[PDB]
Amino acid sequence: MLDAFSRVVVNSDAKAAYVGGSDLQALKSFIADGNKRLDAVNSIVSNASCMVSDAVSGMICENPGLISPGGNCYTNRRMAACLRDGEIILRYVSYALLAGDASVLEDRCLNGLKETYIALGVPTNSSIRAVSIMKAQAVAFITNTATERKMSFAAGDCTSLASEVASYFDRVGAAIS
Amino acid sequence: MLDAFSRVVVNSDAKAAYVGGSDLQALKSFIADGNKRLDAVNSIVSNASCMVSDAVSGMICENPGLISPGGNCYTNRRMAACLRDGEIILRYVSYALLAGDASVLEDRCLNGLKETYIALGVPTNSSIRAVSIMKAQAVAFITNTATERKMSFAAGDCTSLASEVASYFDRVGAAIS
Amino acid sequence: MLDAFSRVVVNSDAKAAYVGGSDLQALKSFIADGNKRLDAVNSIVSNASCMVSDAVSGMICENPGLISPGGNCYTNRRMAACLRDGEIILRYVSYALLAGDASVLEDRCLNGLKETYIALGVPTNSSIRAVSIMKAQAVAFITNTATERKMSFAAGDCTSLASEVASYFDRVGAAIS
Amino acid sequence: MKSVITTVVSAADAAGRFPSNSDLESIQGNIQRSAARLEAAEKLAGNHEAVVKEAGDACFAKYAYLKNPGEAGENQEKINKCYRDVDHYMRLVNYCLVVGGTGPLDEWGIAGAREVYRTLNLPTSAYVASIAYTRDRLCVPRDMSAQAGVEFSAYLDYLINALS
Amino acid sequence: MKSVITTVVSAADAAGRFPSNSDLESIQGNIQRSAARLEAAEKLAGNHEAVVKEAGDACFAKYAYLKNPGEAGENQEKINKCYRDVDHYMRLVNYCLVVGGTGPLDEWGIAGAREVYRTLNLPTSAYVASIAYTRDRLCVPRDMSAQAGVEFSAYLDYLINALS
Amino acid sequence: MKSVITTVVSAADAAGRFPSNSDLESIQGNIQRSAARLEAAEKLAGNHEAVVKEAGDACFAKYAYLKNPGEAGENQEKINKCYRDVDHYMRLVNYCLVVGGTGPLDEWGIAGAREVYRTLNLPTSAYVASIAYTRDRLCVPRDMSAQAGVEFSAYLDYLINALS
Amino acid sequence: QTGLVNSKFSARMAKKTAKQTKNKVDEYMARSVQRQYKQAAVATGVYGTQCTEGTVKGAAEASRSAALSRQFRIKQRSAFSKAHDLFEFRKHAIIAAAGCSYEEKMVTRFPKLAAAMVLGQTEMMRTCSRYVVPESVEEEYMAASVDKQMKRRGAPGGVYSLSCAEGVAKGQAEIARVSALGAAYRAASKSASAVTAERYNSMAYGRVHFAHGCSYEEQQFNKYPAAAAAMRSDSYGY
Amino acid sequence: ALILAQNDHQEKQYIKYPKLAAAALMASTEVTRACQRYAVPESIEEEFLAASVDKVNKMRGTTASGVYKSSCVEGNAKGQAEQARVAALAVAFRSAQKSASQFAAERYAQSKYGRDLFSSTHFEEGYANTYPAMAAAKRASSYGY
Ligand SMILES: C=CC1=C(C)[C@@H](Cc2[nH]c(/C=C3N=C(/C=C4\NC(=O)[C@H](C)[C@H]4CC)C(C)=C\3CCC(=O)O)c(CCC(=O)O)c2C)NC1=O
Ligand SMILES: C=CC1=C(C)[C@@H](Cc2[nH]c(/C=C3N=C(/C=C4\NC(=O)[C@H](C)[C@H]4CC)C(C)=C\3CCC(=O)O)c(CCC(=O)O)c2C)NC1=O
Ligand SMILES: C=CC1=C(C)[C@@H](Cc2[nH]c(/C=C3N=C(/C=C4\NC(=O)[C@H](C)[C@H]4CC)C(C)=C\3CCC(=O)O)c(CCC(=O)O)c2C)NC1=O
Ligand SMILES: C=CC1=C(C)[C@@H](Cc2[nH]c(/C=C3N=C(/C=C4\NC(=O)[C@H](C)[C@H]4CC)C(C)=C\3CCC(=O)O)c(CCC(=O)O)c2C)NC1=O
Ligand SMILES: C=CC1=C(C)[C@@H](Cc2[nH]c(/C=C3N=C(/C=C4\NC(=O)[C@H](C)[C@H]4CC)C(C)=C\3CCC(=O)O)c(CCC(=O)O)c2C)NC1=O
Ligand SMILES: C=CC1=C(C)[C@@H](Cc2[nH]c(/C=C3N=C(/C=C4\NC(=O)[C@H](C)[C@H]4CC)C(C)=C\3CCC(=O)O)c(CCC(=O)O)c2C)NC1=O
Ligand SMILES: C=CC1=C(C)[C@@H](Cc2[nH]c(/C=C3N=C(/C=C4\NC(=O)[C@H](C)[C@H]4CC)C(C)=C\3CCC(=O)O)c(CCC(=O)O)c2C)NC1=O
Ligand SMILES: C=CC1=C(C)[C@@H](Cc2[nH]c(/C=C3N=C(/C=C4\NC(=O)[C@H](C)[C@H]4CC)C(C)=C\3CCC(=O)O)c(CCC(=O)O)c2C)NC1=O
Ligand SMILES: C=CC1=C(C)[C@@H](Cc2[nH]c(/C=C3N=C(/C=C4\NC(=O)[C@H](C)[C@H]4CC)C(C)=C\3CCC(=O)O)c(CCC(=O)O)c2C)NC1=O
Ligand SMILES: C=CC1=C(C)[C@@H](Cc2[nH]c(/C=C3N=C(/C=C4\NC(=O)[C@H](C)[C@H]4CC)C(C)=C\3CCC(=O)O)c(CCC(=O)O)c2C)NC1=O
Ligand SMILES: C=CC1=C(C)[C@@H](Cc2[nH]c(/C=C3N=C(/C=C4\NC(=O)[C@H](C)[C@H]4CC)C(C)=C\3CCC(=O)O)c(CCC(=O)O)c2C)NC1=O
Ligand SMILES: C=CC1=C(C)[C@@H](Cc2[nH]c(/C=C3N=C(/C=C4\NC(=O)[C@H](C)[C@H]4CC)C(C)=C\3CCC(=O)O)c(CCC(=O)O)c2C)NC1=O
Ligand SMILES: C=CC1=C(C)[C@@H](Cc2[nH]c(/C=C3N=C(/C=C4\NC(=O)[C@H](C)[C@H]4CC)C(C)=C\3CCC(=O)O)c(CCC(=O)O)c2C)NC1=O
Ligand SMILES: CCC1=C(C)[C@@H](CC2=N/C(=C\c3[nH]c(C[C@@H]4NC(=O)C(C)=C4CC)c(C)c3CCC(=O)O)C(CCC(=O)O)=C2C)NC1=O
Repeated sequence: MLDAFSRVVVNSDAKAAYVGGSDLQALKSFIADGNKRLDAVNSIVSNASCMVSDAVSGMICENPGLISPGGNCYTNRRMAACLRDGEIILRYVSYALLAGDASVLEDRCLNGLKETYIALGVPTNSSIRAVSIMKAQAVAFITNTATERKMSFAAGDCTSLASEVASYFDRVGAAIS
Repeated sequence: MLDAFSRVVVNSDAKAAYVGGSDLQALKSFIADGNKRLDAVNSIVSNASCMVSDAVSGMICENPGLISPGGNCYTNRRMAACLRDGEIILRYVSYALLAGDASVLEDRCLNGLKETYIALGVPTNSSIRAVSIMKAQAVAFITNTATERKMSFAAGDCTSLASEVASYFDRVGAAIS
Repeated sequence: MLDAFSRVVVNSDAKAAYVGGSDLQALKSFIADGNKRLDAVNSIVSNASCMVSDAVSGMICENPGLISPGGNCYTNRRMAACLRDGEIILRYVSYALLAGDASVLEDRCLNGLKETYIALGVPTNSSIRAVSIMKAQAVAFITNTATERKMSFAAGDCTSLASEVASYFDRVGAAIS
Repeated sequence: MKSVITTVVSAADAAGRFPSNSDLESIQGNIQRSAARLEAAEKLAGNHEAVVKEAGDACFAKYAYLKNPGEAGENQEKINKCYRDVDHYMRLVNYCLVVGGTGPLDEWGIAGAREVYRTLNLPTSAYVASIAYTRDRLCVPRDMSAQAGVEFSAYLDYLINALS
Repeated sequence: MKSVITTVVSAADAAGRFPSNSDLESIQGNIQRSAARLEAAEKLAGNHEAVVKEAGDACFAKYAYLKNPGEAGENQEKINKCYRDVDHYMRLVNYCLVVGGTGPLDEWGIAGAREVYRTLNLPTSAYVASIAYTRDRLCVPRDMSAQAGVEFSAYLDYLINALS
Repeated sequence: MKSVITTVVSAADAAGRFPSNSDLESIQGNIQRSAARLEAAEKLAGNHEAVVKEAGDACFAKYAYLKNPGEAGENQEKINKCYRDVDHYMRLVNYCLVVGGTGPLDEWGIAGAREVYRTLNLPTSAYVASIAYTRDRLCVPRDMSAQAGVEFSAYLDYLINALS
Repeated sequence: QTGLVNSKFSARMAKKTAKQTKNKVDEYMARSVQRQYKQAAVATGVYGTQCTEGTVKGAAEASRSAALSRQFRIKQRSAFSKAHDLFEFRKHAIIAAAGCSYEEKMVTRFPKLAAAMVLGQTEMMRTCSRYVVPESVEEEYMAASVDKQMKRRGAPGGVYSLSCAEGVAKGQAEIARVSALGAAYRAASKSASAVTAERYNSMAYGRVHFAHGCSYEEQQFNKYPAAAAAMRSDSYGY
Repeated sequence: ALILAQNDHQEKQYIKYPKLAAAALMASTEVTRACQRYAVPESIEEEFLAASVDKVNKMRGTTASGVYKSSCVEGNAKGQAEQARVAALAVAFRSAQKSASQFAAERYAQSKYGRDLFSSTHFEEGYANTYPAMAAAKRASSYGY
């Protein structure tokens, strides 16, 4: 895997370049908000065990076809496996948000995740929503705008990091499709 | 795995034949001229460890795109693997010349090798040149026409062994193309 | 394994007590001496591959009995095996100075090693003479008293960290005696 | 590609764990110590073309035997490929200033180096002579800071120690 | 200690077999081919002090940089330790021509040799140029017989090809 | 033919003496500095077409007036005689690096050249500008060795001095 | 009609192709040999001791989904690492099925047959680290030295691989704690004939898969075959 | 028609009667299934090689400006464009229901259709021999589509 620092390396390696002064202004502005990025994902992991149970129970109340007899969440195994890979894609989006790049996403979680969901007959349009319900929960916790939890945090702008995790969840939503 | 004496044992098994005197004439011509074959295998493997640096660096200086940044022989990890498979092939063509038939070649090395080199992103035409230089030195070492290395052999005509290993090297160049 | 910051928990739990200011007398001074520790750990890893060869060659000019035929360092198999273990024992004491505690030595390196070497034929006289050279070489780099290479530092004292790494090295000497 | 991030999210993935306050403490260490090594980054990135020239001839000043026929610098075309190899090692050490770890050394320069330099008869002692000429000529408050010099010399010896 | 007689029993022990007629045909190679390799082995041992002294200075005549201070051959006891190392390898070619295989070469002088010559800063080019001077200074009827000079050379450059 | 051997016995004959113990030391200097002047000579032999192609048009890029009617290179036979006369000079530079002294230059190339080139209106400053072009074309680790460039750029500015 | 690139809606080429028919042979060939290999486990009617999934009531189904998650991490391997797992398992199956040209030609076609033979032949003869316990602290430290060396493939550059990970969910590693010590005590409570079969299997196993003529490597294996059964292949990070 | 005509009489029939030759080429790609409407590609890149030559076939479905021609239309009444869409998908599922003999026949004959009608060079002969679905999608340019 890579990070947000070493993404600038491989974009400068292919043109045989040293990282010059104009390309260092992005990384110095990256580490200027480095306190905010650690403050961001500390809100997410602290509410992570309730966020998945917020998510996958919100899809049963949105669509009752999963708890049909013979459905994909009919079995206590198959519900628990729907809990199990609901928090892994939460675990990897928190890895990518701290790393500042999706370089952990498409190679430790998203390789072959689509066609393993194809081979079981997993309803993908529900899992489009099951990713996106955690996108609605992630933008609230990173802005402290969640309507049942106001956390102790320093004031200031955080909206670009809100779009950064919003640009990570549709990456999971694209490769599932 | 099969060899030259074991090449007509399976054609005799397909037609239920005992191995008779009309068929055994090629094998007594093999085993009488097999002392030249012993004299030609050690002509290669005594000089084999510089022959791959004679070839892979010959491939670089003809096609310099491999050591370009991003290229397939750019990093030190990749150039270690290219000098590895330069002598992996030279290990197996010395096997098949010694066994008198190429039955060791296209089942342990060349089998599955084309789609392996496709999926790794290896430029296939440069690996044609990497084994062509090893073809051009194999008939140069066998006929003692190697212009910076002459090893003493018992004199006589030896172009049949040169044409046998040149008929094995283009089996490498056609199975991976 | 443990370290300096979990050395306090394994004694306080036996009386089941919180760690207060009476227990903070050593660890509040640990982070004041933290940068000096990182400046010390960086100097041992700096000349570390030359540190191994400065240790095994000084053992040979002290005692030429191992280069004797049948002596335990006769072959390249046997010489490189303590060129291997010249940088095993040096690696864990670089772990030990970084951890602030030698708790990593006796549970994965030192246990059973004392009775190991008598069954392999590794002699007990030179193994003490292998480690004792690296004690005097270690304190040349903590206090920067190495007489043929100087490293850049901020000025100050290091008599605590000098005697602390030699207090780690004799645990190896108290093991294999 | 080791760095501060990619080892602690790797221990978090090998356990299957989450990023907790053991893990976020390390990236705070890559805020204070990162400002020192980025101060050495653009100093080398703008002045790489002169430091490879001073490291280039000092490879062959200490070793005059490479210009003999049969050895590595036998003509003035293979000498030109030697100067690129110092220039690549000056570029990979620039990348390890940026990522924080020795990743672009270990992935891109170290792994397989102790095979092909033996295979192409490239003497490794000439490589450690050319790197060490750069290392001892940091007059430390002129090239960079006092903190950047003890960080940039802390990657050059990793080129010395992995090649020896 | 790999020889012809050892590789045909380790295969049969791996397959759980008694020695069949294929293995008995392989020991015939230790009958008629064993005449020439037994000739050059004691003939090397009968001339062994002359091959080490007269090739040992031919290595240093090629590499005249080795008598500089800071190198390997700066003083007398390291040049005298150099003469022991050439006498180590020509004892092994004398060893390997007796047993018929590449046995004493690989178990004693090759395995681990790529790590010790790196860590002690010993140039591996001087090891192979010293032994290749003995190979090209082989007259075919005068040093040994005709076919022993094949087996002297083909066992020699196996020791070249391991360090190069 | 002034060399090291053909001066120490042209002084041993001028006093009617034997080969002295002085003169057996002067041939011990021929053993030491040979390997920098032979390796500078063998580099010139496999590169001669390239180095006299570049030296010759350094005269004509500088001096465009030579194609005027009545000047030195006014037709193609005279251009061919210009590139011949710089092919001869660096052949003698190759000869002086084998003999080891300045013998083949000043008795085949320099003696007479003040009197030949004045009578035929061949300018000395165009002969100098071709030879002084390739004196600073020499790159010290790239082309040859460090001390091999000293021997090769000793006979070059010998010829620049003796012509000017 | 026109392809899926331009001006179309639904997915197509719903057909058993040449590769998925190759893959469906490949899984059935891989499922056949472990069926023959677990036949050697339950050789009589009663089961062997060495295939208990767990002992805790929740440890049975948690041992399944953890090992099933390992099979997806085979599929998640990068294209260099997938091709690395081809040719060493091609090489080590010629070592496994030793002299049979029919058995070695069948493993040079099918690829998950090579992934299935080299596990089960090490578990027919029980030459893995889960089955052998060293008797002495000489041999305990000897097997801990080689097991520490094989874990370096998991972390090549200080970053652990995907194959090194025991758990993927919360609380999965502590279930993997209690299985291996349960596998350790089941390796310790074996019969009088079981532990002396493994001592002569493993030094016969290390002498063919890893030694290749070296007298030093076999002399360590014939003293300590617990290091020999800790010698696994280069494919796995553990 | 002049390059798939067997004898001299049949090439004389295709010259004089232009409606015969246009139905000869259509009936030649039914007796083998070398049309696009029966070709199913094996690999995903074999589908992408088919769509690379399929975009050039739609480029002659317009005029030189870029106005959509009357040749490539896919509906006439209201809802016929959906009626053409609901029907051609049932054709392509019936393309998947061939036998293994019928797949192996059309694999070796789509290359024969491609390498004898649309290749004067070597590289198109290599593309026809390797991806037979790419050779199946080269239409004749008498059709608009
Ligand atoms: C029919 C069933 C049903 C549900 C279960 C919820 C599920 C749900 N929650 C949110 C939206 C959210 N969901 C959570 C999650 C949680 N809130 C907390 O305080 C805990 C940490 C955690 C529950 C344990 C959060 C924090 C938000 C953002 C708004 C907020 O709560 O402040 C959204 C998107 C925004 C919206 O449309 O409302 C949805 C669909 N909604 C439903 O219609
Ligand atoms: C037993 C059979 C057998 C072989 C035939 C070889 C060939 C081979 N090479 C590679 C792997 C490789 N092989 C090459 C080689 C080359 N690329 C080029 O551009 C050159 C033409 C050529 C060198 C001459 C490179 C560069 C890699 C590494 C690719 C990478 O790391 O991205 C791999 C994948 C496993 C690995 O990572 O090494 C294999 C199987 N190795 C074997 O085990
Ligand atoms: C552009 C870069 C470039 C190179 C680096 C060389 C490399 C090189 N040499 C040969 C050609 C050869 N290469 C060798 C190999 C060797 N020769 C020896 O004396 C050793 C024994 C061994 C190296 C250890 C041999 C034996 C020949 C045949 C001619 C001969 O040397 O007698 C060939 C193939 C035919 C040819 O192109 O000449 C190449 C590419 N040539 C190049 O064009
Ligand atoms: C253990 C290793 C081993 C070997 C290397 C060979 C060694 C070998 N080669 C030949 C013998 C020979 N070798 C050659 C070969 C050649 N002549 C040429 O001009 C070409 C350069 C080259 C062919 C490529 C010829 C022509 C003979 C003589 C014919 C013969 O004896 O078969 C002979 C018989 C004559 C003699 O005693 O010297 C032997 C023993 N045999 C072995 O057992
Ligand atoms: C990432 C790697 C890493 C390091 C290498 C260190 C680098 C380092 N060393 C010191 C700083 C220091 N280091 C030493 C230690 C010594 N001085 C000597 O002359 C002795 C040779 C040696 C004694 C053992 C001392 C005495 C100071 C200054 C006092 C202090 O800051 O504690 C400081 C603080 C002062 C400054 O900001 O410059 C730092 C950041 N820290 C890191 O994070
Ligand atoms: C996991 C922890 C770990 C270590 C602490 C080191 C140390 C170590 N070295 C050896 C093994 C060995 N160690 C030595 C070393 C020496 N012999 C001497 O006389 C000197 C004291 C010294 C070199 C100067 C030798 C020579 C062998 C091989 C023994 C033999 O060949 O018989 C062994 C036994 C296992 C093996 O054979 O590899 C261990 C544990 N290596 C490790 O893997
Ligand atoms: C017969 C063989 C023989 C040796 C090899 C040396 C080995 C050696 N070195 C030191 C002592 C030392 N050894 C080193 C090591 C080194 N110095 C460097 O700068 C490098 C990093 C590294 C060599 C690669 C250092 C740094 C010291 C401390 C003194 C100093 O050199 O500043 C000591 C302790 C002093 C003593 O007790 O006598 C010994 C035995 N001495 C010997 O008698
Ligand atoms: C990005 C990572 C990267 C590296 C670490 C280097 C490593 C490297 N060096 C060389 C290749 C070489 N390297 C040298 C280098 C030297 N010879 C000397 O006189 C000195 C010892 C030294 C320079 C100071 C020479 C002479 C060659 C040419 C060898 C040949 O032509 O076969 C090659 C083979 C292909 C090539 O010519 O580039 C590679 C991979 N190159 C890379 O792309
Ligand atoms: C990019 C980072 C960077 C460095 C690591 C240094 C290193 C360095 N210094 C010089 C160039 C120089 N370097 C020095 C410095 C010294 N000479 C000595 O004798 C003292 C030991 C030491 C004092 C600190 C001097 C005096 C010069 C002028 C020319 C020379 O003497 O080399 C050059 C050649 C190009 C130039 O002139 O800048 C380089 C690369 N300078 C840099 O710009
Ligand atoms: C079993 C077989 C066997 C060998 C192959 C050698 C290998 C070897 N050489 C050295 C050690 C040495 N070996 C050499 C020899 C040389 N250095 C050079 O640069 C030249 C290439 C060469 C002389 C021609 C020198 C000079 C040393 C001293 C360096 C040191 O001790 O660190 C050592 C360390 C102990 C010692 O001093 O002997 C060993 C094991 N010794 C053996 O027992
Ligand atoms: C106490 C038990 C014990 C063993 C039996 C060995 C077994 C062994 N060998 C290797 C590793 C190796 N083993 C060899 C084998 C050999 N090298 C040679 O000089 C000979 C030709 C041949 C031995 C006869 C080689 C060439 C490697 C390096 C390949 C690699 O692992 O990268 C490794 C991987 C890590 C390591 O190097 O230690 C292990 C565990 N080591 C042990 O600790
Ligand atoms: C058992 C194996 C064996 C050998 C490898 C050689 C080994 C050998 N021969 C000579 C010595 C010699 N070797 C030769 C022979 C030749 N010189 C040449 O340049 C020609 C290539 C060749 C003629 C065919 C001669 C004429 C001498 C004596 C003069 C000299 O010192 O070279 C020397 C130098 C020491 C000495 O003078 O004795 C050595 C080591 N002799 C052996 O007994
Ligand atoms: C012949 C009959 C046969 C069997 C009874 C099973 C053996 C088997 N393996 C595993 C389970 C496993 N088995 C392995 C296999 C190995 N570990 C390694 O390091 C080696 C490469 C390899 C042989 C020792 C691994 C990696 C796991 C998952 C981890 C674990 O054991 O928990 C389990 C689940 C319970 C457990 O964890 O032990 C069982 C029953 N396979 C068979 O083929
Ligand atoms: C006796 C059988 C057995 C075990 C071992 C452990 C397995 C185990 N590994 C852990 C945690 C863990 N797991 C791994 C992976 C794995 N471990 C390594 O030491 C290396 C080198 C690995 C890759 C092969 C690593 C690297 C860590 C350390 C990560 C960390 O806690 O920071 C944890 C703690 C998880 C947590 O903190 O919640 C456990 C319980 N349990 C068992 O039942």
